[PDB]
Amino acid sequence: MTLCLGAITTLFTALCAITQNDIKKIVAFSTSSQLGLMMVTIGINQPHLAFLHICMHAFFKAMLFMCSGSIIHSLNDEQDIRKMGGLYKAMPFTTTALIIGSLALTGMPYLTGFYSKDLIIEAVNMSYTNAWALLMTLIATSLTAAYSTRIIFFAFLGKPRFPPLVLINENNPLLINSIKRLLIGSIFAGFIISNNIPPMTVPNTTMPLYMKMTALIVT
Amino acid sequence: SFPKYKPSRLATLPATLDPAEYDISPETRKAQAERLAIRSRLKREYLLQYNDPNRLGVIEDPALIRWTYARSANIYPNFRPTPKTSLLGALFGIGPLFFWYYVFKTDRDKKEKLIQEGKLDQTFNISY
Amino acid sequence: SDAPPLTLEAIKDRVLYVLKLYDKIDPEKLSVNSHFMKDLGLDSLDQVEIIMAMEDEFGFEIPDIDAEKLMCPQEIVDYIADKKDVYE
Amino acid sequence: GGVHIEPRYRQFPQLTRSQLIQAEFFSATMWFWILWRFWHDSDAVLGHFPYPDPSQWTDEELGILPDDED
Amino acid sequence: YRHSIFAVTHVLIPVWIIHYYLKYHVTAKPYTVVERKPRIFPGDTILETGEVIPLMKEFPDQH
Amino acid sequence: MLKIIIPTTMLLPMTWMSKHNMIWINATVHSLLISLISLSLLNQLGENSLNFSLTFFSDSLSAPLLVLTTWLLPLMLMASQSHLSKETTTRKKLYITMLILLQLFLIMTFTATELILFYILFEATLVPTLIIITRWGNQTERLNAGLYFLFYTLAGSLPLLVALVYIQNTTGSLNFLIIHYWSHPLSNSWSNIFMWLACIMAFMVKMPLYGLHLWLPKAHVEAPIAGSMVLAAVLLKLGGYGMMRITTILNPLTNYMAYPFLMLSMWGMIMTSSICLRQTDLKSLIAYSSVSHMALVIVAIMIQTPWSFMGATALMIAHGLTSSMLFCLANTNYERVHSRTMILARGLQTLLPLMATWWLVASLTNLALPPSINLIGELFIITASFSWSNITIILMGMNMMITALYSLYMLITTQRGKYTHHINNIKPSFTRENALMALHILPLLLLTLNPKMILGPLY
Amino acid sequence: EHGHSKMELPDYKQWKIEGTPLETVQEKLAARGLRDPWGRNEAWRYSGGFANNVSFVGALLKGFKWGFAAFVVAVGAEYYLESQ
Amino acid sequence: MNPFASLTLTTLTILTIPIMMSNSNIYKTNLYPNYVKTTVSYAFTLSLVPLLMFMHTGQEMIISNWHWMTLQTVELSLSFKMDYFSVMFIPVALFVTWSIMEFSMWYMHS
Amino acid sequence: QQERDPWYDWDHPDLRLNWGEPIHWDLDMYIRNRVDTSPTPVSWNTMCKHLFGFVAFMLFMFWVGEIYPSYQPVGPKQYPYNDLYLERGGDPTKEPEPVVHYEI
Amino acid sequence: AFSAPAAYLTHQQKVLRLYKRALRHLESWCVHRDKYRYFACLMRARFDEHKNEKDMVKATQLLRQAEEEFWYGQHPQPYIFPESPGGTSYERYECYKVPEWCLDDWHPSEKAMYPDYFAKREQWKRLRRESWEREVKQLQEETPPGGPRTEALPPARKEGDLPPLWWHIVTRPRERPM
Amino acid sequence: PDSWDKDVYPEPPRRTPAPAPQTSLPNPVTYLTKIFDLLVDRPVTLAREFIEQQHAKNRYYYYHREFRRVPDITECEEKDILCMFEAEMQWRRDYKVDQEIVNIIQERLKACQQREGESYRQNCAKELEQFTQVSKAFQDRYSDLGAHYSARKCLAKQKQRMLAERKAAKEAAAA
Amino acid sequence: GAHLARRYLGDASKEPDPLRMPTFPPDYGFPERKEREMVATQQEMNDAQLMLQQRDYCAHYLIQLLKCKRDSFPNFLACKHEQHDWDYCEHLDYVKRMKEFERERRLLQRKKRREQREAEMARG
Ligand SMILES: CCCCCCCC/C=C\CCCCCCCC(=O)O[C@H](COC(=O)CCCCCCC/C=C/CCCCCCCC)COP(=O)(O)OCCN
Ligand SMILES: CCCCCCCCCCCC(=O)SCCNC(=O)CCNC(=O)[C@H](O)C(C)(C)COP(=O)(O)O
Repeated sequence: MTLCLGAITTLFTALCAITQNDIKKIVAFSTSSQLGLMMVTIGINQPHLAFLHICMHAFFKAMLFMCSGSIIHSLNDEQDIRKMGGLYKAMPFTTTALIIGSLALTGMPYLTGFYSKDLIIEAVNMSYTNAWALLMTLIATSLTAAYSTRIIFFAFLGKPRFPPLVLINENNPLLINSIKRLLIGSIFAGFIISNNIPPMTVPNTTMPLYMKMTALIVT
Repeated sequence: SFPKYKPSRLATLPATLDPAEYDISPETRKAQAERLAIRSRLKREYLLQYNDPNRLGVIEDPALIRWTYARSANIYPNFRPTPKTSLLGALFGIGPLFFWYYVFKTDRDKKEKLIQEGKLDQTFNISY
Repeated sequence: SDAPPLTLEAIKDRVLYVLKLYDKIDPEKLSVNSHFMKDLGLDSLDQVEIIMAMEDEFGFEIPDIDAEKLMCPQEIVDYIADKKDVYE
Repeated sequence: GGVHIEPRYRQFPQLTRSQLIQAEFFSATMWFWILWRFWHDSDAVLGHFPYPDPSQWTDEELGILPDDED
Repeated sequence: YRHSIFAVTHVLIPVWIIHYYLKYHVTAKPYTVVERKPRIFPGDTILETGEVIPLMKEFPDQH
Repeated sequence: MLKIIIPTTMLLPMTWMSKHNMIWINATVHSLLISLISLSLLNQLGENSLNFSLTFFSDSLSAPLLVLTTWLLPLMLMASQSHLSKETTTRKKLYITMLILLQLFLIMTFTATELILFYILFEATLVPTLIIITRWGNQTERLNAGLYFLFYTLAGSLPLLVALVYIQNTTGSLNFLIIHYWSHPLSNSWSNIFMWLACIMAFMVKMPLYGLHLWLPKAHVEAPIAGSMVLAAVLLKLGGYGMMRITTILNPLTNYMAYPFLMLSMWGMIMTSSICLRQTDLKSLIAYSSVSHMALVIVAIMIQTPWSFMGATALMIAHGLTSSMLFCLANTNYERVHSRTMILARGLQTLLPLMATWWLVASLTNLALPPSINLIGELFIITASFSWSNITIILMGMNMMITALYSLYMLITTQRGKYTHHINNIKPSFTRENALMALHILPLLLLTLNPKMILGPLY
Repeated sequence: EHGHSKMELPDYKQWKIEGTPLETVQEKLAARGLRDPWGRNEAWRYSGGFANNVSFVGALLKGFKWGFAAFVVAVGAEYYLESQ
Repeated sequence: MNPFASLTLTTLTILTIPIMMSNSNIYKTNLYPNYVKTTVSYAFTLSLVPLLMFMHTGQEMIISNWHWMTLQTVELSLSFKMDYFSVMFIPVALFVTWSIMEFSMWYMHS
Repeated sequence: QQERDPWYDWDHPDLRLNWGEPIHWDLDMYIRNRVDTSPTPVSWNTMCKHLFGFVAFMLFMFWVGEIYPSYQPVGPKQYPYNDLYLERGGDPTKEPEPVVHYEI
Repeated sequence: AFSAPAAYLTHQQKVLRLYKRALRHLESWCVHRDKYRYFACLMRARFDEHKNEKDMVKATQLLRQAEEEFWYGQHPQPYIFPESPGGTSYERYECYKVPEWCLDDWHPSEKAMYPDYFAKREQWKRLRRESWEREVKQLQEETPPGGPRTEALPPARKEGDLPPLWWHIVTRPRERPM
Repeated sequence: PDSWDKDVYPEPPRRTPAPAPQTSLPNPVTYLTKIFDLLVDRPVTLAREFIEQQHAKNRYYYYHREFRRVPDITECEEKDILCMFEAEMQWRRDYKVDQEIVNIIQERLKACQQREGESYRQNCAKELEQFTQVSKAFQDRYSDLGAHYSARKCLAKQKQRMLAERKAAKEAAAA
Repeated sequence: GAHLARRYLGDASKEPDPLRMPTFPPDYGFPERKEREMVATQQEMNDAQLMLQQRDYCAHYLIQLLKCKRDSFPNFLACKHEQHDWDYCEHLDYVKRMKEFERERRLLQRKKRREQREAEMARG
């Protein structure tokens, strides 16, 4: 029951996130899908892996919400991504923090999200479980990559779409320091924590080569 | 042509899709005019009572008094025992009680039968 | 927030700036008091487009009942100032 | 606690050199970390122990007789 | 200076109170603070007894 | 026990011989002193009881109720001080006399070694309450309300008297100690069934049981604030105390005679809760919440298990304090607005922030937020009911959810949103009202530290 | 301490439709006998620092050059130290 | 003795001092957000020690310090579990909270 | 009450009511904090059909996946001491049927 | 909001409202500015083709099929300005709005601060007290028998007069009081 | 600590490993614990010694109350109220002591589970069996009596249990 | 997977059920049947208190790795040799499981072929 509930939650919430226009709503649906993945991990009898994913998600999702809040405040309390255009150069620190957080969220290798999400996918691929739940989890991973792409493309890449009076500003030490601490965390904490904790479950040493790369392929 | 919108109780019809507003007759215009007239008279009365520097209290609303009185104290004098009221009262006030009685009586009979037969395994069940 | 306290001069400057970018209007002809239908020879749909452009410029929207009776730049500026509580 | 930056009205906002340098430094740090980890730990992505082919195993080690003994 | 006073009144005093309460009142009763038994690996030695755990069976090591 | 009874009686000549402008001060000070004296009753034993004399005894079921009764009087005086300002001195003294008389009867009733003395005092409490409701009530419905509050009660309790005297003709005694030590099983007979009904329904009607609860919204809405407080806090608990006392002689009939009432409660706690969702009066909403809570207490008493009794005692105390606080907050709004309608005065948190804090704390307590004693009682009753039958949880769970809803509904309609524009006579809250709220709420949070004092004799 | 520095608006003649996709919109409209009356109002969105874009792949590789150089230097140092 | 329990309880206890001072004068000044942020950072740095001690050895404790009540054969006491999950999630939550509070000093300035 | 005009100058802007106008019998049911009847872009019946179809399809597919699971081409995991008899429950005074693991 | 509503909307007003709504939802669909300009010119061309129609019946038959088409393709999540009745900050600052009469209940120690402000307040109070008595008679004489047909108020016509019912429009709290 | 009996609350010998450092890097845990000792444990020890000497300057005693045994409910006449009162009080005291015995065994079980850690299912087996025996005895004695329990009801329950056992034994022997 | 496709789209009886595997005696293939070996004893495995699911045939390498991680604490990447040994032993365990699966599949194949040949001979 836990596995099925988690799978349907992650698929449904990623599907909802795939087409939202409020930035906060997109990040909230991403949070819900990650929670569904955590419940899927619990269902396949891997509690320590779920706790590790909790720890990594904390870092990178909190940084993502801080970057969204920075954009919202700088654009005069505007939250719709239809009305934010070219911010890649207009505010570069939020851009780089958001890119790094999106890469960690999508399980880019050797980042904080790698050490949890990659192991989750490998564990669900090699267990006596539902086929439907496995397929839903894979589609959810693809949709995670897809909605991260949506956020970046509609918030940073195009031409500006905000009102003419430009009040863009990042130069506040409080914002920069608060974001950069969790940036360093979302780069290194996965490696540090994974190397520091004792082993709590049997590893998946030998897997088919196509099955080892499935998370990267779907992403 | 485009697929039609079907209104429901919890999703009503848009005002812009009402055929009634496209059938305009002088009587409809006069009705709208007198509706606005009574609305404006009420608004003028309220705004006269509202901007008064001398007033230092609550502006009593007869509409609110009528609403509360009709909801609370006007029910019984207008109640009439009919087949509909009798049947609905009997159902909504008796059915749940007997349904729940059957449920709990059956469950406790099964539990007591199991206890008497000795096959319940009440180990560690100290606090009751 | 960190939003500058906009003044009536700024509102008038921005309104005239938006109106001068409307190529249907000759920048020489129009003034603050220039009426839209008579002095400038504009249509009603042109007026609603002007109101939408003002809404986009200032980041807030004007209700249709109030918008439909804004016929001069001066009263547009006055409406914005009254809405934003800008005395000066 | 920041510095004074004025609005621009339809022009690109004023940028501080410090924020540009910090952002570029952190991006370069991320990419260097990824490349370093891939150089030193390449098996965390590609695996270390090869997957055997079951059909390639001979019938001797699988306890298979030539279809007549039992 | 403010950081010194903050570290004194907000960390040192509470840690003093809690350590006193734990060391002299909480532990006066049995089973109030129960500790997970430390792990013993082959080859280790105990401070209390001094005995040495014998090593393992010499597994045949290769690769 | 006379160390509490005699000062309560001396409150009367103290009141009548007081100066015209010093009655409230004297009454409040000496009521608080009497409450401080009454606090000493809380020292109880795990053995039988505190048998002071042949007439009066005290237990750990009686002690919290006595302390609550003594504590309520100063609060009732503080809340009554306001609306009786333009009254003559004699009528103010008469009002205070009615309150003192009610307290004296209540104190004696809770000790009451004998059952017919308990009946006499448990009925004597009816006259001061009736005079309070029908003399100092504001609306014209008070008279009708009083009639209901009277006749319902008597209709339930005239048979009980008969049962009681009949019991003394067969047992030979109505002393509770002898009644407990010489108890015998009740055989399953029609006469025994009707004796059970006569013994039970008198306390059933005062809880109130669902279906017999029609007097309560009338009496609580139409009464003055002190009357509402004493009705919601203490007078409802007389039925629970009496049921706890008298169920010792009704076994094993209670094993199956309890089925009609348990259902009436378990389903009823739903209905009344749902009623609170659509209510345009604040007092009516608080009254229906009281009905729901006492329905859960009824289920606890009928289940007849140790956890049930502990939870029931805790819930009686918690509900008394919470309902008194909520009635006081509603009255503070009413004395400003004069309407008693929830939808009319809105957005009051902006205008009165500290009173909004009091409203939030009261709503949280009524919602049964842990570790408040409200949740302790509710959780003990829920666990006992789950042991009784694993299906009850469904109904119980539903009630919990619904409770939260209407509680926060009351908090959001009155305190949040935009203020009503035309109401401009909302003065800042007086020190008297804030002190009343604080003295209501602080004992609850202090009692959460020592719950064993309100968990009954079965702790 | 707030932003009171009397910011001045640029000159409205600065904004021209030329060199922007609004020009292509105008050609496609004139192919049907239509014209854009508000075209110059949005030209500022393609004129200044907003005139140049970055691809998604380029956005993801924001600092790959410096990072790769540092990685090469560090791995060379590791090779020159381990081989000792 | 065994600094594990003292340090773990010290984090949780010093997280509550600003709530006690919310009725003091600092709550009426503009230094309160900085006060809370500094308290949270100090608590995080303090909690970083039991994590190190668990990482080195694997220290795990149960602290039942205050006995609330006893319903016959059931004893309810104030008990804290300081296992791997607790001592790993406390530093992460405190770190993220410190960052969020420093961000909020800027976001909620008006 | 949600579908009343939000741009009118009501006497009670939060409740969207005018002083003196008749009040609907069920005003507290429609107060913008509760059930609203605003028209939707998609019809109610279509919405119900689509949502119920999605939920039923998901439930059926989960049941199918339960019938037809997914696994790997491996045998059961082997544990040395009689499938860890003593460390899983125990009962050291019954001498169970010992189990032996086949080395291949 | 400020303007008094009329008894009905004419055909011209309904057409204009449809045009504005369709333009807004088209802008929501076409995110990029140049694409929006292209399709907005297309929409305007489609809109003014029937500008010169003379009969009422077929003009009313249009703007009906038009509204049906709008409802079918209405972008179920349109863009909303943050302060609009559906925006993310619609009533954000209404909890900071306090009436002016609350200042009448301040303690004298609180009114000791800000003496100039409260002196100006007393001047405003006196002005309101006189102008109200003038305004009542003005509105009594001006209004038609049987009450007011529409909820529009007249201006002041004399030298020292103030517009009737002005106190609660002039003394609004603010848009962002804190 | 002498404050409690070691036989009532048993504990294992608590063997602990000895530090065997395999690298030359200094671990921060030892430095942090030495700093904790110097900055926390010494002032706390000094304060405790001061308070303890202050207590030693004024020493007094309290005693555990002893209760005589009285005849139980099985030897009371039908209506003899005084003997019933004494027996009821004695039965209530016995019930409280039995509750506390069950509490002690529960504490033993709980402490052991935490101490054992991973091998609690095998290691804590002795503790589990004791709890089962005590729970069975307590449940037989005091279950289903109700809120209005008394010595007479417990006696009646025991009488009916003995009757059932006697009937079963007779039917088994005569089988 | 291909085995899922073979079992669920082809013949179920042709391939083993993982729940009831193995269905054939260990001595059916060859009578040698060498026994597996355990290096870690019961008591030291209990003292290290690894996990119930970690107390498998590779537990000596896990004990060595835990001794490593405890001894060289600050250097959290000191001995990667022991991690490699534990991973290699677990790899060998998994390949043994795969071999068991394949043996059962081939034994089922030959049993079904025997049944078919016997049926054909009886038909003739
Ligand atoms: C809020 C409204 C509630 C009103 C009260 C409802 C409860 C009514 C209780 C029954 C009334 C009778 C009281 C009897 C007092 C107890 C005495 C007793 O039980 O002794 C019985 C006597 O029992 C009776 O006589 C009972 C006769 C009942 C007559 C009165 C009927 C009143 C209505 C009864 C039905 C309604 C009860 C439930 C009410 C439901 C809600 C309104 C034995 O008498 P003996 O002859 O000495 O012994 C027999 C061996 N030789
Ligand atoms: C994406 C959503 C889909 C959108 C679909 C919408 C479909 C719209 C197409 C419908 C075509 C029509 O207009 S339907 C045609 C309606 N009938 C008429 O237009 C006849 C007279 N027109 C007027 O009077 C007007 O107001 C006018 C003169 C234009 C203004 O006047 P001014 O300015 O001087 O005031």
